[PDB]
Amino acid sequence: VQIARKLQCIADQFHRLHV
Amino acid sequence: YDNREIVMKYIHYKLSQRGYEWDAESEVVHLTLRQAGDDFSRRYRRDFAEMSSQLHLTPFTARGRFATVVEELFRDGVNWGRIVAFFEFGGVMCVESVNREMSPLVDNIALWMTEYLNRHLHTWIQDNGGWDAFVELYGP
Repeated sequence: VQIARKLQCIADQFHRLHV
Repeated sequence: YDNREIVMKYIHYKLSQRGYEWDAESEVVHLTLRQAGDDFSRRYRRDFAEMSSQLHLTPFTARGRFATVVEELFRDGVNWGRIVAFFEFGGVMCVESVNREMSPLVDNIALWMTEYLNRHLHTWIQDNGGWDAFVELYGP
């Protein structure tokens, strides 16, 4: 439920799609 | 590349796209940033919906919430994805501000985002190829 944790998680998925 | 107008143009775009109005070469970075952001918000929209419902903004806690979330976001590393999320999170807070009529809060968030870019993210951006690197990664 934690905001920064989820935001960080999906941010990394988004970044791994760009490599 | 002025970090302030990067923030200002981004926040203005994200807000006007939601129906609100806000008194706010190099134009390629701005265009690429907001395109990546719209794509980011779309994909994880359910998540951003749950996040906005837990923000619980008050005029007293606002700056605390921004500082806390952002710190934990970059606490263990910085990448371009997280930098996009940083802008998108700022956008979420600005939207939830005018949702409760706290227009002045938007200007403050804009200030805080700008201040964080210059003080922390700037050195990373320069040491990682500058904004041009981001454009090459999130463009075509």
